[PDB]
Amino acid sequence: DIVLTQSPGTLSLSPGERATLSCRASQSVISYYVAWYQHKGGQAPRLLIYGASSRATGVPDRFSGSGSGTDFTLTISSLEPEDFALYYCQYYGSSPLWAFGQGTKVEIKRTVAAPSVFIFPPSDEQLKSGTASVVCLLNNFYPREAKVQWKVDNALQSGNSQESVTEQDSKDSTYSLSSTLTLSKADYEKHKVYACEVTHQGLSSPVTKSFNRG
Amino acid sequence: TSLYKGVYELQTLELNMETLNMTMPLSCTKNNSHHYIMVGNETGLELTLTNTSIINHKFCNLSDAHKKNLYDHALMSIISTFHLSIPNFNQYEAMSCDFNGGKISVQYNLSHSHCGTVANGVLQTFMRMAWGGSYIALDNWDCIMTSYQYLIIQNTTWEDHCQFSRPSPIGYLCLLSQRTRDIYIS
Amino acid sequence: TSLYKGVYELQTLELNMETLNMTMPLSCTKNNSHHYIMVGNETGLELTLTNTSIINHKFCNLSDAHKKNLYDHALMSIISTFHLSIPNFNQYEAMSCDFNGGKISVQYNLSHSHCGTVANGVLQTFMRMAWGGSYIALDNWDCIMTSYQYLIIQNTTWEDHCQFSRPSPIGYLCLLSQRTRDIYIS
Amino acid sequence: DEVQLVQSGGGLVRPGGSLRLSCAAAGFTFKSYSMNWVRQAPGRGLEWVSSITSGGSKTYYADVVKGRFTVSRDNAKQSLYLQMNSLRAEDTAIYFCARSLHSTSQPSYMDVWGRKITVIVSSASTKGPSVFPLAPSGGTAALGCLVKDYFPEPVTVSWNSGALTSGVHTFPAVLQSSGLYSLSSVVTVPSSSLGTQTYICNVNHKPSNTKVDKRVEPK
Amino acid sequence: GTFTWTLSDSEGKDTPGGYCLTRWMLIEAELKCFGNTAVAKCNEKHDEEFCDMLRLFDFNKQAIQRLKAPAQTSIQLINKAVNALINDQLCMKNHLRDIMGIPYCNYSKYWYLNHTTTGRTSLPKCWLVSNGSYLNETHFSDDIEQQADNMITEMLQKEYMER
Amino acid sequence: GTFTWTLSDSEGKDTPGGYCLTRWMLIEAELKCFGNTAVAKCNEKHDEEFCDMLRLFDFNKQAIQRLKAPAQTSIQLINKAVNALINDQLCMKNHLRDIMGIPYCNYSKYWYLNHTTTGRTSLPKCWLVSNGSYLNETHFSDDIEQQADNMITEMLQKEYMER
Amino acid sequence: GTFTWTLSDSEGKDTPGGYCLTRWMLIEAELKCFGNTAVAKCNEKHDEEFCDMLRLFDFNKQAIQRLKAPAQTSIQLINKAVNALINDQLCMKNHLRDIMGIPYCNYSKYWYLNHTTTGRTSLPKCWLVSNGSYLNETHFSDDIEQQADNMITEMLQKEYMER
Ligand SMILES: *[C@@H]1O[C@H](CO[C@@H]2O[C@@H](C)[C@@H](O)[C@@H](O)[C@@H]2O)[C@@H](O[C@@H]2O[C@H](CO)[C@@H](O[C@@H]3O[C@H](CO[C@H]4O[C@H](CO)[C@@H](O)[C@H](O)[C@@H]4O)[C@@H](O)[C@H](O[C@H]4O[C@H](CO)[C@@H](O)[C@H](O)[C@@H]4O)[C@@H]3O)[C@H](O)[C@H]2NC(C)=O)[C@H](O)[C@H]1NC(C)=O
Ligand SMILES: *[C@@H]1O[C@H](CO[C@@H]2O[C@@H](C)[C@@H](O)[C@@H](O)[C@@H]2O)[C@@H](O[C@@H]2O[C@H](CO)[C@@H](O[C@@H]3O[C@H](CO[C@H]4O[C@H](CO)[C@@H](O)[C@H](O)[C@@H]4O)[C@@H](O)[C@H](O[C@H]4O[C@H](CO)[C@@H](O)[C@H](O)[C@@H]4O)[C@@H]3O)[C@H](O)[C@H]2NC(C)=O)[C@H](O)[C@H]1NC(C)=O
Ligand SMILES: *[C@@H]1O[C@H](CO[C@@H]2O[C@@H](C)[C@@H](O)[C@@H](O)[C@@H]2O)[C@@H](O[C@@H]2O[C@H](CO)[C@@H](O[C@@H]3O[C@H](CO[C@H]4O[C@H](CO)[C@@H](O)[C@H](O)[C@@H]4O)[C@@H](O)[C@H](O[C@H]4O[C@H](CO)[C@@H](O)[C@H](O)[C@@H]4O)[C@@H]3O)[C@H](O)[C@H]2NC(C)=O)[C@H](O)[C@H]1NC(C)=O
Ligand SMILES: *[C@@H]1O[C@H](CO)[C@@H](O[C@@H]2O[C@H](CO)[C@@H](O[C@@H]3O[C@H](CO[C@H]4O[C@H](CO)[C@@H](O)[C@H](O)[C@@H]4O)[C@@H](O)[C@H](O)[C@@H]3O)[C@H](O)[C@H]2NC(C)=O)[C@H](O)[C@H]1NC(C)=O
Ligand SMILES: *[C@@H]1O[C@H](CO)[C@@H](O[C@@H]2O[C@H](CO)[C@@H](O[C@@H]3O[C@H](CO[C@H]4O[C@H](CO)[C@@H](O)[C@H](O)[C@@H]4O)[C@@H](O)[C@H](O)[C@@H]3O)[C@H](O)[C@H]2NC(C)=O)[C@H](O)[C@H]1NC(C)=O
Ligand SMILES: *[C@@H]1O[C@H](CO[C@@H]2O[C@@H](C)[C@@H](O)[C@@H](O)[C@@H]2O)[C@@H](O[C@@H]2O[C@H](CO)[C@@H](O)[C@H](O)[C@H]2NC(C)=O)[C@H](O)[C@H]1NC(C)=O
Ligand SMILES: *[C@@H]1O[C@H](CO)[C@@H](O[C@@H]2O[C@H](CO)[C@@H](O)[C@H](O)[C@H]2NC(C)=O)[C@H](O)[C@H]1NC(C)=O
Ligand SMILES: *[C@@H]1O[C@H](CO)[C@@H](O[C@@H]2O[C@H](CO)[C@@H](O)[C@H](O)[C@H]2NC(C)=O)[C@H](O)[C@H]1NC(C)=O
Ligand SMILES: *[C@@H]1O[C@H](CO)[C@@H](O[C@@H]2O[C@H](CO)[C@@H](O)[C@H](O)[C@H]2NC(C)=O)[C@H](O)[C@H]1NC(C)=O
Ligand SMILES: *[C@@H]1O[C@H](CO)[C@@H](O[C@@H]2O[C@H](CO)[C@@H](O)[C@H](O)[C@H]2NC(C)=O)[C@H](O)[C@H]1NC(C)=O
Ligand SMILES: *[C@@H]1O[C@H](CO)[C@@H](O[C@@H]2O[C@H](CO)[C@@H](O)[C@H](O)[C@H]2NC(C)=O)[C@H](O)[C@H]1NC(C)=O
Ligand SMILES: *[C@@H]1O[C@H](CO)[C@@H](O[C@@H]2O[C@H](CO)[C@@H](O)[C@H](O)[C@H]2NC(C)=O)[C@H](O)[C@H]1NC(C)=O
Ligand SMILES: *[C@@H]1O[C@H](CO)[C@@H](O[C@@H]2O[C@H](CO)[C@@H](O)[C@H](O)[C@H]2NC(C)=O)[C@H](O)[C@H]1NC(C)=O
Ligand SMILES: *[C@@H]1O[C@H](CO)[C@@H](O[C@@H]2O[C@H](CO)[C@@H](O)[C@H](O)[C@H]2NC(C)=O)[C@H](O)[C@H]1NC(C)=O
Ligand SMILES: *[C@@H]1O[C@H](CO)[C@@H](O[C@@H]2O[C@H](CO)[C@@H](O)[C@H](O)[C@H]2NC(C)=O)[C@H](O)[C@H]1NC(C)=O
Ligand SMILES: *[C@@H]1O[C@H](CO)[C@@H](O)[C@H](O)[C@H]1NC(C)=O
Repeated sequence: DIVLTQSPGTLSLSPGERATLSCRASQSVISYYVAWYQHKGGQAPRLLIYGASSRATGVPDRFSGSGSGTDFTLTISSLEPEDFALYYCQYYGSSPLWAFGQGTKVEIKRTVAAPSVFIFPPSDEQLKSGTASVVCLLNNFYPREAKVQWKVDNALQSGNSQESVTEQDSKDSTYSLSSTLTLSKADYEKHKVYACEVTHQGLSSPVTKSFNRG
Repeated sequence: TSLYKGVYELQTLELNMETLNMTMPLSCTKNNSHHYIMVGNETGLELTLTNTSIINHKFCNLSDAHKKNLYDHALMSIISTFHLSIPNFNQYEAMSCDFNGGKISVQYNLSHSHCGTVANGVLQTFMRMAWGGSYIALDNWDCIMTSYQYLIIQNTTWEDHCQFSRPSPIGYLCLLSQRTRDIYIS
Repeated sequence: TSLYKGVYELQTLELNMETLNMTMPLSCTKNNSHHYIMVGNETGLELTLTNTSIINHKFCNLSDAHKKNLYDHALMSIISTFHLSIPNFNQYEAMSCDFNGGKISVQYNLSHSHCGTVANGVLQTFMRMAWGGSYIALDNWDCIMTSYQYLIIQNTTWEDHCQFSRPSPIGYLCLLSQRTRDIYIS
Repeated sequence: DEVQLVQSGGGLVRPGGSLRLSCAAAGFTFKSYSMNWVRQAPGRGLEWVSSITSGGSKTYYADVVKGRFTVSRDNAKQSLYLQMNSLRAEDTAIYFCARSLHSTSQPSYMDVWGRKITVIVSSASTKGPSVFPLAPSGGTAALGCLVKDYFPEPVTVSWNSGALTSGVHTFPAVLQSSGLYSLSSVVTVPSSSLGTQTYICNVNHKPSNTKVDKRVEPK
Repeated sequence: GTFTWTLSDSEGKDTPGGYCLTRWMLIEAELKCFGNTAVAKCNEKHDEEFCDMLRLFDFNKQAIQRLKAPAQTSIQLINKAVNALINDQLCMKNHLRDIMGIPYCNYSKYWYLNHTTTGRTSLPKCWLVSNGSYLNETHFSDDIEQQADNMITEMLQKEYMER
Repeated sequence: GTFTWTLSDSEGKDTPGGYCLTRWMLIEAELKCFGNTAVAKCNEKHDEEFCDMLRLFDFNKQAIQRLKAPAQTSIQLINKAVNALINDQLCMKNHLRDIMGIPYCNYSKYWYLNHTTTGRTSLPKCWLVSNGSYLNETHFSDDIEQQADNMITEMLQKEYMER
Repeated sequence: GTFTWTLSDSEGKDTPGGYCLTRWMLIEAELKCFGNTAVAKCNEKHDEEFCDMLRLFDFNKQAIQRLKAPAQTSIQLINKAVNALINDQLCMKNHLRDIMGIPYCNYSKYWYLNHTTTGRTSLPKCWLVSNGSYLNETHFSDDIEQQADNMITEMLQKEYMER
């Protein structure tokens, strides 16, 4: 089966720079059936380029297409505020009948901002129910890459924590992340000190925020 | 506005032929004497009707110019298309050229003298290639006369030459079929 | 099988162009470097892309070859059609020929050096005449390049040369209109 | 009218259930065009589901939905249908209809798209959220609400009955192993205002008719 | 030989076909879109100058977008393709008419009818000229009349087939 | 110039017209006969590659049968006749498309619809190619669809006129 | 390339169109006028020799009347215009047929049907020849028959539209 591999997975650029998005195909393909699509979250995909190089109606000319054989390119000449979204390449005719790329995200490049870490102990209502969720918050940082390590009584925890990240803030282009360690009340009172350890390239050294039950 | 059958309004459109400047030549007329066929955004070809010669010899060393290969390949094609469209051309001494350094300099001596004039053939070809606004250049079974003594074809720069007629590609594209037609064996 | 509207079955046919072998030339491709245009059941023409020259002089004595009149008249027409379709040809020293004894031996020196290369013109004509399977010979506004140094055109025997693409007449028949087009005056 | 595709259908079903998605054309010659279905499962990319030629003669399916999904059209009604049967949890996605035309005169492309159709396949029962406070512990402090164990999406969290909006981050929900969703909404406030100002999160979960307000207070 | 270049411009439209002249292709005017019924005549007619220009501008658009620009402008491509885009005997006709003092087409100005409520448009016909003077509308008014008639006939053929 | 070679193959048929490609003209296939309604379109259309090939094979058949073979194969005849058989601008179109990365016709493979009970056949259309890769049927499926429609329209026009 | 010369001869007639061959254009015969329905086919057909001759004689008439005669006869004009008047592949067809022993058109003699009471006339078709011997009427009688049929079909299409 055909495989379309876009690169990079995430393209980080400031407003007003050339964005060069790439799409590489498993096999050699006919350019006439390569298409590009923009996808913002709040709406349906938007056809940008078809036939490798034809620009669809309503597309504002900074978007261009080129490519041949196995390597195809979508280019935005001057990134504008609305141009930061997901982009997908597409090939019709092989197997699957319509093949898609995994998508490239273009984001706003920013100065590096360090996360401001906060730890939240479990509420007593939650304990009265039988489960404990301790929440660690990483606020207003860039870039998005951040490592959260949950340690209980100085023991590394794996498999008991889900993460969730906000989308880039429209004003200051920062991210925020929350890690939720979920433990049963029984295991919660087994151990005393609870800590999340944050490593981000904006921090001078890995920051740890902790608490002791009570 | 003009309304036909009550509901159909007469409307017009004018094509901007300069959009084609990167794929095909564009002809236009500056004034009575100066006419242009441009290629792209950098180079072009000025067709002059003048009493002032620029070449006093009677040579057209194309074989030399080809070997040296310094000229603009598109401009040389146009020159060839122009000269190969001249009907019944037979006075090779009425055509002088200078290609030094790769320039294009071609001079037809229209004064070599109605229908059997070499000027007739040259002017007819000039009429067809500057078709847009060539009607102001000159005033008999298609046979034409002019008081001017020379047609000069020199390469020029890309400027706002099209001061009388807007650029058009029709004159050049319609001349392409006249090549090697009514040409004499030698 | 594919059924459209329930009752129409999609079916295909492939023309056997070799049935035309006695009336018109047939082009085909043997491999990346070797291409053929055959005439009839006995003779033909091998087009070679090679780094190995076969002619070290710079002569193409066609006037002699014509007077002696030993060559195959059909093959000479094809040679003429090929060479007369080369756009903007101007380096006559890049073309060498040997017609001794009536053979056809034509060598274009592609290494005489993008769009102004004589190789461009030669390869474009080669692209059009070996149209069937010429896409495997080479990989910019129609302008082409190749790492090969020579295009050689030699008469050959009728054999099973069409080992990569099946014989077709389209390449030759569609080249016929390019003759004496974009040709320079000399 | 304007050239558009008007989506209909979708919703919530248990595994093995069925759902019929439909999509009606407006302002274009529906019969001229092939029709397509594309979905986006959460956190993943665009993925083609199935397609049907202009005259219904041919239908094609992604291997993942073969034998379960059936695409069809009614050119007289200018309508397109997707009958999803034997639904799986991984079939949860937004779904889109899109036209295309497959001729040698045009490239291939999907120019006209419908709006998203939400499909949720789960064994979970609809359940309002349990809202627990995230209490703050100089400078600025952070407090929030933990909206836990709700199904399905969405929930709308506002702070202080709409009046407090600056510096609020309501995080995307994570699907827990239980089959239920959980999220946190946080807000940073000046530490000085911890005593003077009261802080309420307002969690509305329209599918379960639940509106919960919770005081977050220090200690 | 006979022209063959097909016009491809169906994307995002209410029904495939037609052709839109962008602002770049028009002198001091906004975009002008012509429907399938008008443009589809260009596939058959052998004597409509505007159709030859449609293929010319489409070839220029296609060639620029699909081929990489050379360093020095070459006219090799247009010399190779001209006869698949325009009918060189059509402008021979216009040349012979000019030679003869008969009004002729210089390919620059065209007229069409436009329905005042449905927007339906006719295939533009060339506005003729002679010795630098363009014809007045009065010179070909009965032509405009029969064009309105063909528009009415087509509009009635459409309402019949729209059942 | 414009093609003019007429196809003559009416002998022994149920009604004059049509054209049968013999086994010699087909790669690894038995005879294929196309009816008058399909082939008669070749007298009018200016852009059907298969029609140009029909005239080409018919000219070859006629020339071989009606002229005596020379000792050495001459191509003088085909050079004299090519433009009365094929539209040299049609294959210019296919050449320009190839140059542009657009799928094009190499004149070798054609597709048609064939009614499963009445045997009625459509005029074969060229199966397109690009960089040695032939289009998949999916690439032009909607073309096959409208072809089936024209077949149905023609079959209904025949039942009406068969009264 | 494709012919484009339009025939202009509507003055004083009952309805615009048609073409009248004057006595000067006919060998030993009086004037012959052909109606619009017949002559209008010359705007579309690509293979009617008589239509090519209509444009040829009209060009000669126009050129003589609108251009001043040179001292020495020049053939420059006809060399420039020939392909806008006649289809050089049509007479290539007639040449190839001649070469092949097939009856062909030498462009000199034509036949048409003429209604004995309404005077309606068909578009004249070329009377074929071979090795100096013209075909007998019997050789193409069924052609004359279908021509009479098309005349009857057209006469019935006229009575229908004359309401
Ligand atoms: C048209 O659709 C084709 C698939 O459609 C199916 O088949 C047709 C005939 C109908 O029956 C239809 O109803 C079916 O749905 C599609 O076929 C694909 O063609 C490409 C070649 O263009 C193949 O890629 C090459 O594959 C070979 C074989 O190994 C493959 O085997 C299996 C399939 O059996 C694949 O799943 C594997 O992943 C393997 O890739 C490889 O050898 C080759 O890779 C190497 O070789 C080439 C040179 O040979 C090098 O250039 C490469 O860099 C590698 O070094 C290719 O990957 C593809 O497998 C094949 N798929 C199928 C399912 O057959 C065809 O592409 C469509 N045409 C167009 C123009 O889109
Ligand atoms: C176009 O080409 C013309 C011919 O070009 C030559 O041949 C071709 C095939 C190429 O190889 C090309 O590269 C060659 O140059 C060319 O005309 C030539 O012009 C030169 C001047 O530069 C002439 O040289 C002069 O020759 C005379 C004597 O020769 C004449 O008389 C004899 C006897 O009657 C004849 O047999 C000849 O054919 C000539 O008619 C010398 O007296 C003269 O000496 C002085 O002249 C120059 C003048 O400035 C001085 O600067 C020198 O220092 C000398 O002191 C030259 O030597 C050459 O004869 C002439 N050939 C012909 C056939 O006329 C022409 O100039 C080219 N035009 C352009 C625009 O390039
Ligand atoms: C294509 O034609 C070329 C020219 O052909 C001649 O002219 C045409 C119009 C016809 O009439 C044709 O039939 C003629 O042959 C041809 O080039 C020619 O090749 C021959 C060799 O076979 C040369 O003869 C040799 O001449 C030199 C001296 O002449 C040279 O120098 C003088 C002074 O510089 C110049 O003025 C000349 O133009 C030459 O440049 C002799 O030294 C030499 O003697 C020995 O050479 C051979 C070598 O094997 C020995 O076998 C002999 O026995 C001698 O002992 C030759 O006599 C001739 O000069 C040359 N002409 C030109 C203009 O270069 C070419 O070969 C033809 N190509 C093909 C593939 O047919
Ligand atoms: C010679 O031929 C060339 C190829 O046809 C011509 O090139 C074209 O030139 C124009 C500018 O003259 C380029 O326009 C582009 O438009 C952006 C912004 O335009 C904005 O405005 C329009 C409405 O007018 C709107 O629709 C757009 O969406 C934009 O928002 C300009 O900033 C750029 O310059 C950009 O290139 C064409 O793109 C360009 N085409 C190509 C293929 O290069 C050239 O103009 C011709 N020369 C002459 C003298 O006519
Ligand atoms: C080059 O062009 C030539 C002219 O088109 C080709 O000549 C043709 O070649 C074939 C053989 O390849 C000849 O076939 C004839 O058939 C008989 C017997 O065939 C029997 O089988 C068929 C069914 O397949 C059946 O229908 C017949 O009735 C027969 O019963 C052979 O024994 C003979 O060889 C005979 O010639 C064609 O007649 C022949 N045509 C002409 C005009 O000469 C030639 O094949 C082409 N070359 C290539 C390589 O394709
Ligand atoms: C190449 O073919 C020629 C011609 O073959 C004849 O013409 C063809 C169109 C086809 O109809 C063949 O069947 C014909 O035989 C060969 O020259 C003839 O060869 C035959 C025997 O094969 C012989 O009887 C004739 O006298 C020859 N001369 C003619 C017909 O003028 C020639 O031998 C073939 N060459 C090769 C290398 O096979
Ligand atoms: C152009 O041709 C004319 C005519 O052949 C040349 O005019 C002649 O020039 C010389 C002297 O100037 C003499 O032969 C005659 O006295 C002139 N005759 C006429 C009728 O003028 C003229 O010189 C040529 N111009 C060029 C630049 O070569
Ligand atoms: C170029 O020179 C020619 C030389 O003949 C000029 O034509 C002559 O002009 C005078 C006075 O204007 C007239 O008396 C002659 O009858 C003209 N000769 C003709 C027409 O053959 C011509 O005017 C000059 N052109 C320019 C622009 O100076
Ligand atoms: C006509 O063309 C010539 C040749 O290109 C021009 O002269 C050259 O111009 C380039 C830059 O454009 C210089 O680098 C060369 O040194 C020039 N060479 C010579 C011999 O002049 C010439 O300028 C052009 N003429 C016009 C009017 O544009
Ligand atoms: C083909 O042309 C090339 C380039 O003009 C020739 O290569 C030159 O050959 C000689 C020595 O071999 C010298 O002029 C240069 O050193 C070479 N230059 C390059 C770039 O290779 C080559 O000889 C020609 N081939 C033939 C058979 O004539
Ligand atoms: C023919 O000779 C050319 C000489 O240039 C070869 O091309 C070069 O190959 C070497 C090594 O393969 C490369 O490093 C050069 O960059 C090439 N030069 C180019 C591409 O201009 C070519 O490979 C030879 N071909 C064959 C079939 O031997
Ligand atoms: C290219 O053509 C030449 C000329 O016909 C061939 O050489 C002749 O071949 C014939 C027989 O085919 C012999 O009778 C002659 O004696 C040969 N003459 C010479 C000078 O060789 C040559 O064989 C052909 N080459 C190929 C590869 O087919
Ligand atoms: C025909 O006339 C109508 C109205 O005069 C034109 O419609 C205008 O153009 C826009 C979009 O192009 C339409 O949405 C509006 O109805 C009109 N806008 C105005 C008048 O500002 C239509 O463009 C005309 N068609 C042509 C080919 O000229
Ligand atoms: C269309 O399909 C039919 C059936 O598939 C084909 O008919 C076959 O051919 C013979 C004679 O050619 C018929 O008498 C039989 O009905 C069929 N014989 C079989 C299937 O063995 C018909 O030839 C097809 N037409 C084309 C143009 O392919
Ligand atoms: C068709 O036949 C009729 C009668 O045979 C011809 O009509 C004759 O010509 C004049 C004027 O041309 C008519 O007014 C008369 O009715 C007839 N006069 C006679 C018979 O003396 C008519 O000309 C024929 N048409 C053609 C094209 O030949
Ligand atoms: C065409 O095919 C060749 C050979 O398989 C391949 O190298 C090339 O990438 C393909 N695409 C082109 C030339 O655009």
